[PDB]
Amino acid sequence: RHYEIVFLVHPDQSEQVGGMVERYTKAIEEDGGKIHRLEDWGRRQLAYAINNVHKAHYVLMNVECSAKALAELEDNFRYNDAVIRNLVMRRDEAVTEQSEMLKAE
Amino acid sequence: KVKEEPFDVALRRFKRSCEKAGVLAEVRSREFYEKPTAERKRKAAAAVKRHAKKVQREQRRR
Amino acid sequence: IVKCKPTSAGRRFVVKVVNQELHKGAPYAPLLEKKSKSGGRNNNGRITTRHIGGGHKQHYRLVDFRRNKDGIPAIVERVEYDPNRTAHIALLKYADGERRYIIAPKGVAAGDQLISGIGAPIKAGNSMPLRNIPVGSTVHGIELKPGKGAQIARSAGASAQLVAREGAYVTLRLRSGEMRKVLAECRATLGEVSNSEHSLRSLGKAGATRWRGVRPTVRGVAMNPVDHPHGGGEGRTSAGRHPVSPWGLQTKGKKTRSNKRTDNMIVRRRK
Amino acid sequence: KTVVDGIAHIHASFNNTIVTITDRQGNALSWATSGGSGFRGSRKSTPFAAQVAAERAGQAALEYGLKNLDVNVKGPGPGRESAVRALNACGYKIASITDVTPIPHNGCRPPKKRR
Amino acid sequence: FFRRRKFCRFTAEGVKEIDYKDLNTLKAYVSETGKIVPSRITGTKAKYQRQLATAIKRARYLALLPYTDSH
Amino acid sequence: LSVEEKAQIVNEYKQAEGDTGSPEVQVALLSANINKLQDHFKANGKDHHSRRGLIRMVNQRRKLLDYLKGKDVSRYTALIGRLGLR
RNA sequence: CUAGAGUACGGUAGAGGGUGGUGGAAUUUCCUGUGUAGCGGUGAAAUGCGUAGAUAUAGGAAGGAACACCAGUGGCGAAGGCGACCACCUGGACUGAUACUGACACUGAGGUGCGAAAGCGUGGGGAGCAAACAGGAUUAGAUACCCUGGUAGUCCACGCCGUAAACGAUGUCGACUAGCCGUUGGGAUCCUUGAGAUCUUAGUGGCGCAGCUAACGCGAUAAGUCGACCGCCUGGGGAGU
Ligand SMILES: [Mg+2]
Ligand SMILES: [Mg+2]
Ligand SMILES: [Mg+2]
Ligand SMILES: [Mg+2]
Ligand SMILES: [Mg+2]
Ligand SMILES: [Mg+2]
Ligand SMILES: [Mg+2]
Ligand SMILES: [Mg+2]
Repeated sequence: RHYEIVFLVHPDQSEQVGGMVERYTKAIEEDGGKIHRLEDWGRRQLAYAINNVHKAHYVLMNVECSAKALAELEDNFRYNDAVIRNLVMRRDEAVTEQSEMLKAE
Repeated sequence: KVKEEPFDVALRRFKRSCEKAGVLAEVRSREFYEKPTAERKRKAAAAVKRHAKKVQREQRRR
Repeated sequence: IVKCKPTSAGRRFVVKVVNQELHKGAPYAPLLEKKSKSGGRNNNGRITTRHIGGGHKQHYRLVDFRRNKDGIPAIVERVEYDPNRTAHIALLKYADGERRYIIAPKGVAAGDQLISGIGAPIKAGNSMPLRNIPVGSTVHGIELKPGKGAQIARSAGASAQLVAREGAYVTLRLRSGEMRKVLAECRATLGEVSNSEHSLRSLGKAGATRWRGVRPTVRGVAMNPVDHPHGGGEGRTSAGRHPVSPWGLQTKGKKTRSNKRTDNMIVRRRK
Repeated sequence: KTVVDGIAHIHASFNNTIVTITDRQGNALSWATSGGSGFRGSRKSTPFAAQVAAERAGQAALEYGLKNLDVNVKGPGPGRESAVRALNACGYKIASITDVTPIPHNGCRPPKKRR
Repeated sequence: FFRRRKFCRFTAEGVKEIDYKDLNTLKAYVSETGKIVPSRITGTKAKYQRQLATAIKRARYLALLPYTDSH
Repeated sequence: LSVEEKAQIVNEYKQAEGDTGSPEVQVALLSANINKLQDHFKANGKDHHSRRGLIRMVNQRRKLLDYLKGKDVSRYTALIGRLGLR
């Protein structure tokens, strides 16, 4: 419970991420997990090359879902070429919105 | 990494920057594999020398 | 896997591979047909492949290798023993009848999978084209031509790894260690072949090989010069000639590949 | 053939110094080593040999121009900085000096210790 | 007293649960090459040094900070 | 063991007290944890460091059962037959 | 009866374990482009690798293990031991208030487990390192120290092995005995800005009085003062044979 999944997609696929966010969150809602934030940090340059690219599109997301949606998202990112990196996390607390993008601009 | 403005100033800034960043003593510590016993020897000896210095300086601070 | 007590001289080193997941007899009769035992003899009657003879009566299983049925989910009924293979076979049941035998993956005990196209890319046993799978996956039963059927990695415990994809070919590393390019539209099955414990086995006695169908093999040094190139001599001769096949082919370390048609499809030789 | 704004690579071991002049594509143009200057011994490891090799490499590089250089120093041995002072003496504008060094985070274990 | 004020730092404010997102704060504790600075230079408490190292490593995995000047 | 699972055992084997001190509660909690941990070590066979904790709980349970036998036999039997031990 | 011991409730810190996935520096192998005479190595040399285009340099592919900096007399674990990040289960220790069990405790001959490293059995894996082994040099001689190669092994799954300077050369548990200076993490009082101050626990370090010691030297983490239990020693070789 109370995950903070962060994943970044290919720069060429940044246009399609709007539908992908809903495509992933619909399964979480079907499982029964509410989503507390959905932030798109935008296009930024990487600190190093990941499969010979330098841009990406970070997508921040925090979820409170059972073990089934966790496994669903653990498998969906693996079998995708758009998603190049991911990091599932765990926090024993709630979620507040608008963390740092206001300061990052 | 050092950019450029006389050349001697750049040379000295490169030499000092490399020493401050490291990557010159570490290379010298990559030419022979010290066993973890020898590595714990460094940790014991440096700790003894650093803790002893903190007490020896107090004698000067009397 | 079990071990036999030395009750008799023949049981001292018998290592059996027992399983309780196999069904107790009664195979699906419609998918069985008779097979005669060749004995290593072609239509001329001459022995071509020697060291074959005897054995036990067996029925050939119509094992499905194409998996042409796409989209229809399938449910496993049971896993059965296949006399003419080292791996186990699983009996399927699609949404409307049409029971089939396939090479059982490591998935067992009434699993459900859909041999289809781009559907269900996760579970092992799913057959799909080689183009739409992630690199680095382990596959088995790889066909070399479209519609021919699975050819490579069908024995027990065998598999192959995906390593690259470019153009119409998808390179993969075989279990032998030989890199090979295969066409992208060729189907393959995710996972590993079931009976990985086959390598841990000891037949135990001389008679254990005779009901496998293999006839005893006789060395060349125990023959006369007329029979074998190694020939006879006085005492236990040291095989004074170089090691050689009965028909005069070098045995210890001589290449014998002369295809010269499919060499372009091989990236790296096994070494 | 004319190329400008090359990259100078310096590989300085404990027994030799190798100087190579390249471009942004990393294509070799002129290379010189301390052993080729004719030292072959304890004199080979001195930083003066790195200066002789560096200035010899800086003479064949003028065949293609290269009025601007980028220096990449590499290795712990002597002549790490002495070779750099032998570059601009030949009349090259050195834009930047960069430390490139293989530093394993854990890496393979190195050889055994001498006795 | 530059090392002394840095323990405050993290300790004076209610920022105990730091995050791997605040690059503006993380960059102050990373040297020019990219390696993370020690604790005796910044003077931060050992608890917050360990908490800050994990955040630096997470930001490194997310390619938000570099490892070395090589790339 | 979850908080609610502890609370359910406490409410079940409460000795008309409203408190969690008695051996009937302690042995019950230890037995519930021991039964739960059985499936963990069938998956993780080499987890020897966590194996040490289970033996500590088993020894504490056997000590508490001996103490309970040292005071009353009816209470000892009513717990052994109810938890399925010995 | 609650002072020992244990249970219930919050909250911390952790390279504490096991099952999977994913990272980037570096080494080696292979392919390709540029380029040309050495490279490598040593007290100094040689063996070796080189115009069959090496070393160096740039682009790409595969694979194995270790996890810079953080990093500390730092932390956890009964010990051995444990350093990349993430998910999964999972043990114990720590600090606070309240409620309860009401001696339920300590030790422990036999026995039952956990065992660094090496080693062995079956199956995989093969980057580096390196027993054995080959060559070169030094050497009266050199099986060695030095250099170039290099197999088992070092890695993974299951099983066996019971040994180490397995060290704090100090068995476990409980209580009293001047102080000073650090540090790990947890709470209290405190003017309130603190780079804050004092006390108190659970660890981890440096000095030090009384006491002990043959002396070195321990000295609230005693080798001081006392209690419970266990193990062990009786001159050196012979012989842990
Ligand atoms: Mg029939
Ligand atoms: Mg034969
Ligand atoms: Mg034979
Ligand atoms: Mg004969
Ligand atoms: Mg005869
Ligand atoms: Mg003949
Ligand atoms: Mg002993
Ligand atoms: Mg001893």
